[PDB]
Amino acid sequence: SMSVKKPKRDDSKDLALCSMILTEMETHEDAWPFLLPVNLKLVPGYKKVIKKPMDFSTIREKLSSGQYPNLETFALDVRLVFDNCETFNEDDSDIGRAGHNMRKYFEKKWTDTFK
Repeated sequence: SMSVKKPKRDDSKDLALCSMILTEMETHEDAWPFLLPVNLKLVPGYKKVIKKPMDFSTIREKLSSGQYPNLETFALDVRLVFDNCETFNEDDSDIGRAGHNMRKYFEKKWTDTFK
C-alpha cells in the first residue's frame, strides 16, 4: 500500500530473456504455423472467429518497440497464439499438434527462466 512495498524483484534482464525465449520459439521446427499472421483474406472463418489474432512476428515487433509493459503481458500474447490455434484447429491435425508441442516448449522455458 502507500509507502509499504514488497522487496524489488530484479526485472532488468526481462527484455533480453523474453527475446531469447522468443528466438528459441522462432527456430523450433514446429513454429511454422505461428511465424506470420494468418492471412485473413485467404482463410475462411478466421477473421470472425478469432477475435485477437497473434503470431510470433507480431510479438517480435511488439517486443522490439516497447509495447510490452512487463514480462506477464509478453506471456499473455505467447499463450494467445496457442489458444487461438486450439480454437481453430483440430487436436489431431498437424497444426493442432504443433500448437500443443509449442505451448509445452514455451511453458518449460518460462518456468526455467523465471520461476
